[PDB]
This record gives sequence, structure tokens and C-alpha cells, in this order.
Amino acid sequence: KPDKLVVWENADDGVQLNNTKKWAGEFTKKTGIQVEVVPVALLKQQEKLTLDGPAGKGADLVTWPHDRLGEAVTKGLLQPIQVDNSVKNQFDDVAMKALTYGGKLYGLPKAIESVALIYNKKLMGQVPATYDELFQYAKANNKPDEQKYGVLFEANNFYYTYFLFAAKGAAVFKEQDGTLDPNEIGLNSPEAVQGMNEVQKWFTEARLPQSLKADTVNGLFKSGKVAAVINGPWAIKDYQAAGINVGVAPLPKIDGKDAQTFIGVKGWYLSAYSKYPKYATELMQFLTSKEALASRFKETGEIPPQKELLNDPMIKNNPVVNGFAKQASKGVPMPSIPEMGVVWEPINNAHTFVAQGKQTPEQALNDAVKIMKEKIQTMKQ
Ligand SMILES: OC[C@H]1O[C@@H]2O[C@H]3[C@H](O)[C@@H](O)[C@@H](O[C@H]4[C@H](O)[C@@H](O)[C@@H](O[C@H]5[C@H](O)[C@@H](O)[C@@H](O[C@H]6[C@H](O)[C@@H](O)[C@@H](O[C@H]7[C@H](O)[C@@H](O)[C@@H](O[C@H]8[C@H](O)[C@@H](O)[C@@H](O[C@H]9[C@H](O)[C@@H](O)[C@@H](O[C@H]1[C@H](O)[C@H]2O)O[C@@H]9CO)O[C@@H]8CO)O[C@@H]7CO)O[C@@H]6CO)O[C@@H]5CO)O[C@@H]4CO)O[C@@H]3CO
Repeated sequence: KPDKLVVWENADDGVQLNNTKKWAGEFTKKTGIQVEVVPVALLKQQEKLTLDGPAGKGADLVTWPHDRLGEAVTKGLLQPIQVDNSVKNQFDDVAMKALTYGGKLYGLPKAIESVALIYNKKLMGQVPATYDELFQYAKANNKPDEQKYGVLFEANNFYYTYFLFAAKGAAVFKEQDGTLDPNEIGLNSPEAVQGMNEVQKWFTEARLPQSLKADTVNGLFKSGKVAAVINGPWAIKDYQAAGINVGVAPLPKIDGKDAQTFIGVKGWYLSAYSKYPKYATELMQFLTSKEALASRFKETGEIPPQKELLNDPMIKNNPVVNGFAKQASKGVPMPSIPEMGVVWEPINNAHTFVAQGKQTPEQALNDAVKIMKEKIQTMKQ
């Protein structure tokens, strides 16, 4: 009786891995079914499954941002799921839509997420009311030489800097009753140039360091040297373990207008190569029940897009959640079409080149989209 179920979970050597290990053990306690939980980096799971899945060595359950759903559907990595109407009903509509591709549902949500303004309460009293003032605050307080900042964030990552292309009226793809068009990339429009002009000023005026990464942003904030970062819910537990008195506010309004961040839904998905699609959907349900997502929030800090859980005033008005949820409500879901995968590397290289003073915002952007359009073809044929 060789009966095992395999789950791939983010390799955080901590809170996200642990929670899924716990609830997968309870399922093993309840059903007798052996459920192994392999830690695989959130962003490395899709490529691993591309190799392992068709070789019978893949996981049954996998997870990554809804960002890359569609490419996975197109590449035969995932199969749709069938769950009861009552189960389907327990989840946030925005979350469930982000997990739906070509009319079909590919997963159950674990987390609804957006970046917000997270601040060290002993360095920042009240949050700057506007973006202009948040910026002037960075201009005045940032000092790379002493490694102390008023504002630090991944200003070389398009996932972070997007509220800022969006403020200018720039989009990733064209608006044909949605995000329906792969062939009309808006990332080299005049409004996109203005957005990159704003990214540039973060390295030019606000003097953010070149070669930034999440480790640099987190480490400096944790060592108490940064007043405020732009980061997401996933970082809170880590900050609080380092003992920061974290406050969470929405992003200060920009141009007298709501900041428009990306919205990310992290889901469990069913591998198209799972030999046990029925029993794995059962597992996926067990992992996303109200009781499991209650415990996940408390352990990971990651906001579950479960309707009854979002309802609770102890979760809705929690100061460490409130700001994220409000900002999330002002956001747009990341596009989920197959050709979104093409965007990340070019546009982020374009950020590095501008930040570095190697290429102008106009040339960096024009180069980026030409590369993007070229890659749309490698997908085809
Ligand atoms: O960074 C070092 C890693 O290098 C190597 O990884 C490379 C990849 O192999 C390569 O493919 C490429 O990545 C591309 C990627 O595959 C594409 O998906 C895409 O990515 C975009 C994505 O699709 C969008 O959704 C968005 O991402 C945002 C995301 O939605 C949002 O959730 C958030 O992510 C946060 C996490 O949710 C949160 O958990 C936390 O992450 C922690 C992590 O939990 C913890 O374990 C630790 O991570 C380790 C990691 O486990 C190690 O594996 C190692 O990573 C290297 C890889 O192994 C290499 O293969 O070290 C990590 C230490 O940093 O720490 C994390 C930090 O706290 O926070 C996350 C945010 O910080 O935000 C993301 C935005 O960042 O946008 C994505 C694009 O920006 O495009 C990718 C690029 O083309 O390149 C990889 C980099 O070398």
C-alpha cells in the first residue's frame, strides 16, 4: 500500500513551512494518508514542477502567486479543481477570481496581499500624509553611508514600483474590458516613462542603494535603522520577532489619489500530473478550511481571503492588518495571462539600468518591451 501525498511549501525554515506541516499532519491523523511536505522556494516551485511533474516525481499540491497562473495552465502544469458550492462560497470573490483562468478555477486561496507603508513606531510618529511628503522625508533622512534611512524599499523591483507607473496612468497590458491584450504592452508609453522618472528619483534624490534586495530592506529595518519600508504582510512576523514596534499604514496618497498597488493572491494548486486528484483536492480543502486559515493568519501574519475570517473585528480592525486590507482594496490584481511571465525580467533589468545611471528611463523602457515582445514568440510556435 504505497500511499503518499506530496505538498510543496515555501522554504522559509520557519512560520509558513511549519503551519502547513502542522495541518498536513492533522490530515494524516484524520485520514491515515501519508502527506509529505517538501520546502521549495515559492518562486522555484513552478520550474521544478515543469521538470519533476511529468517524471512522476512532482508534488500533488503546489503554491505560488496567481501572477503565474495561465502560463502554468498553458504549459499543462495544473488542472482545474472541483469543490462543493458551499466550499467555493467561503472565499473572497477577488481572491477566487485571481485563481480562475479561462472560466475554470485552479485553486483555493491562502492569502490576499498588497504592499503597504510599514514603519518602526519609535522612528516614525505619524505617517506622512502624502507621497510628496513621504518623498521629501526620504530626501531629508536617507543616508546610505551610515546605512540609515527614513524610507527604504525595493525600488528596483517592478512589483513594488508599480503604484507609481499606475499613478501616471501606465498599464502593463491594454484595457479591452479587462487585461485582455498581450500585444499592447503599455510599459513604454509616455506615462510609463514618467513612472520610471519617479523610480529614478528614488536612487537620484532619495539615494537608495544600487543592487537592492529584500534581504537588505528587511535586515536594515530589523536592526532598527529604517523609519519606514514599503513591504507586505509576509514580513510582519519577521519584524516583530526582531522586536520592531510595527505600525502599518496605507501608502500615502499620490497626486491627491489612492495609490494603486498590485494585489497578489497565493493559492494551493492541483498538479496536472497528480495521480490522486480527488484525494489532493480533499487535502487542499483541509488546508484552507476556516480553522486552518485562522491558525495560518495567527502564525504567518498572512491575510486569509476567507469571508467569515475577514468579517471578525479582531482581524478586520487589527492595526497590523487594517492598513494592508485598505490598501489592498485600492489595488488591481496582477495580470494572470500567460504572457505576464515575459514581463518581470525585462522590466526589472530596466529598473537596474536606470538606477545605476547606465540607461535613461526612455531607452531602458523601449529596450525592455522589445525584449518582452520578442519573448511572446518563444512561447508560441
Ligand atoms: O532572490 C534570491 C533567489 O534567487 C533565485 O531565484 C531566481 C528565480 O529562480 C528566477 O526564476 C527569477 O525569479 C522570477 C520568478 O520565478 C517569477 O515568478 C517572477 O517573480 C515575480 C512574481 O511572479 C510576482 O508575483 C511578484 O512577486 C512578488 C510576490 O507576489 C509577493 O508575494 C512577494 O513575495 C514575498 C514572499 O511571499 C514572502 O514569502 C517573502 O519571501 C521570503 C521567503 O519566504 C524566504 O524563504 C526567503 O526567501 C529565500 C528563498 O527561499 C531562497 O530560495 C533564495 O531565493 C533565491 C532562489 O532560490 C534562486 O532560485 O533566497 C531567498 C532570500 O531572499 O526570504 C524571502 C524574502 O523575505 O518576501 C517576498 C518579497 O520579498 O514579493 C514578490 C516581489 O519580490 O514579482 C516577482 C518579480 O519581482 O519573476 C522573477 C524574476 O524574473 O529570479 C530569481 C532571483 O534570482
